[PDB]
Amino acid sequence: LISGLSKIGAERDIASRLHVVLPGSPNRGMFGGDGAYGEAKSALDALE
Amino acid sequence: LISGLSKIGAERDIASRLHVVLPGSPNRGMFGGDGAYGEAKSALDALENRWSAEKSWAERVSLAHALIGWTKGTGLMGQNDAIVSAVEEAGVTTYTTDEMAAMLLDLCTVETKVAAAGAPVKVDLTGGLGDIKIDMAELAAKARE
Amino acid sequence: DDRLAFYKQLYRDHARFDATLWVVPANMASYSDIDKLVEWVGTEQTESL
Amino acid sequence: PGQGIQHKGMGMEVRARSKAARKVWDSADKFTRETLGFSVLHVVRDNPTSLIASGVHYHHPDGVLFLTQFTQVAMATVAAAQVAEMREQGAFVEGAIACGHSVGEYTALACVSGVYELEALLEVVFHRGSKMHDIVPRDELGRSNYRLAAIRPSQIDLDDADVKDFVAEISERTGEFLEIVNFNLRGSQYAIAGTVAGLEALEEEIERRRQITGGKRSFILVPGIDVPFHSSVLRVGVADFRRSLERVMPRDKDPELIIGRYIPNLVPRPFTLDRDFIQEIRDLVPAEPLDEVLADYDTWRNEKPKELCRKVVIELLAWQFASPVRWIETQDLLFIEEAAGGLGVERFVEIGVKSAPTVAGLATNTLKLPEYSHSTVEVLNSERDAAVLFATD
Repeated sequence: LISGLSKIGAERDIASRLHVVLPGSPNRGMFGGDGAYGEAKSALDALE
Repeated sequence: LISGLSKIGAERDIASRLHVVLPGSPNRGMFGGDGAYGEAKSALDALENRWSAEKSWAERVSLAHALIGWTKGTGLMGQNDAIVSAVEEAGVTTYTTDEMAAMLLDLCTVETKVAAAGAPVKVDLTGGLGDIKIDMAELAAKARE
Repeated sequence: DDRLAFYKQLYRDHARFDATLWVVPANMASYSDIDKLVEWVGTEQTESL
Repeated sequence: PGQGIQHKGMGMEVRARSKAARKVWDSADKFTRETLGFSVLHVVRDNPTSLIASGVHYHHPDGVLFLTQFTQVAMATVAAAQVAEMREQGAFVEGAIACGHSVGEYTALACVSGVYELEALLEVVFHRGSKMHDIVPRDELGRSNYRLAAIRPSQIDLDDADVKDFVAEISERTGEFLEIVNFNLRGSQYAIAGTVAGLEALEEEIERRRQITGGKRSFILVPGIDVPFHSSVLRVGVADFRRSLERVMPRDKDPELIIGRYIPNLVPRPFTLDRDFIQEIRDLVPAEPLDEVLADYDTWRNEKPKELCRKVVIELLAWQFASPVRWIETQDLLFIEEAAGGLGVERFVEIGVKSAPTVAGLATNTLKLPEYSHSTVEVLNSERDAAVLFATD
């Protein structure tokens, strides 16, 4: 999705920066009870 | 694969702990030039959490985490071989396959086996490539180039 | 057989007493292989004639 | 019943239906999984080949369920679960007299008198299995110089005294070892262990004595038993097992449920705590805790009786390892007690599912030969006769 809007921006040639707010899960590793949020969103640091 | 051998162990009822050495990549985030190893193996810390979460996995499987440092093979690294000496000039250690193999067996010793039974063991087998100030944007690319 | 001959060379060198080696075709990309392999690894140790 | 008739998936149908059976199995299966790292359920459900346990490695080419460390555990749990269901339906009578053959005796006490926990029962029984494997000398191939053999004194004119005689003679003559191990049926079943040559020489004798034998009649050799146990050779390893019992069998237990109801093996006559009974034990089995109690019976103060029964019970179970199991006398004793207490209708029920036909068939043939008196008797089996047990029909 990020790549897709990157193509459009590059093809139609805009220097405008699309600001993507990455819905990170709060404070990974200090909660064991969420079961979903905590683990999945820690790779957003790898995405950065 | 871990789940599979966990079933066999549970079905055929063994309390024996299978020691799985997790081939972690050395020191994620301080290298930009690997392109593969560094990013993929950082979720092994999250995998250690799955074992620390799931309760009944303890008796079947123990997680031994090993970070495999710079290790020189001929085929893939045939470009990287020449600058092995260059990287080693930073006061850091690159390993032969026999050296790293020896490091992996030492985790398989009785002393470190029992340590894994009590709690997950994360081992840094890296030669100090972690505190490395060497810029990968140059000394890696140029090496490859 | 070029891969098969290598493990035979590797075994006949580094093998000690009590040592038994097992070589198999395997694909870690296949879930079927994983299930079938460990189903082979975990069953009996028996040979019926 | 004892070991050897155990089958794969025995009493597993009951586990799927009865709630009492599940509690017996699961409490037992959980303990075994946590402590010893294995499940009896799996072993019974599907028969494996090799198994590695905590400190031990068991391998069999056929099945582990037929290995004694397991088999005894399986048999004990199967029966204990079946009785619990019978107790839930209330079919268990308040005055029932109970007994067991070898390993079955531990289950007997477990079911009727509740002398140990479900996990406690499978401890003793498992260890008793592991104890039976290391007792006797072996070869490189695991060979034995000894074996066991099943005698039928019938088909010819021969008596129990005639069998005992002939065995005692060839025992002294050859200088080899020949022992009557089991007295099972009056004129029908007898078991004999000792030197293989002694077993062969004894086989040879009856073939000569019986005029009609062309086929080596009346003698069946036992496959799989390499130990001359229940003979004079086994008395060494009792003290360690005698302590093991006292650990798993505490002092808070029901005296009455055992007394008069329970018939030991080493002691063919019904359990009762008396100066007479304790002496009979000592005579058959000389022992330190017993000989003192006999010396001073003036300990009469009321704190003693339960404490006395608790040690006497353990003494019988610990030395059951050594002394021959008397099934003949066990059966005949029941007749003796009834006849003196009245002969009216009796029902004989065997439990443990598929093990039930055996000692019933042992009783059936026994009900025939000495018991010809024309009595109304009912032989019932948990496996076969279940419709009659629960009375549903």
